[PDB]
Amino acid sequence: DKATIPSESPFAAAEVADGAIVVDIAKMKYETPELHVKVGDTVTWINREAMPHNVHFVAGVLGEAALKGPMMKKEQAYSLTFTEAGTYDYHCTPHPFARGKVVVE
Ligand SMILES: [Cu+2]
Repeated sequence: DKATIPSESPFAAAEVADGAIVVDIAKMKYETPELHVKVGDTVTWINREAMPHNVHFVAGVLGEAALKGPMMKKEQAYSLTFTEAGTYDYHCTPHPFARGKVVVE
């Protein structure tokens, strides 16, 4: 895979690592729809609203299978550690109008 998953479960926003690279989700959108990170960086999404959201990378993007993240409730977080340079598009499973990408460089 081109990502590893610290926690299969969402976790609390206060449990996000110090100095984490955070993408907030609010207004049914990713607030940073294009994020550039380095190989080895961990990205953390944090849902800032009540409606549940996830991140979903279709098959072939981060690995052979789709990486369908867990649904995050308000003030829950989810992290992925990116291990290979490339451009990785994602969307929210129930809300596929909401799209983003991580560019790993
Ligand atoms: Cu959503």
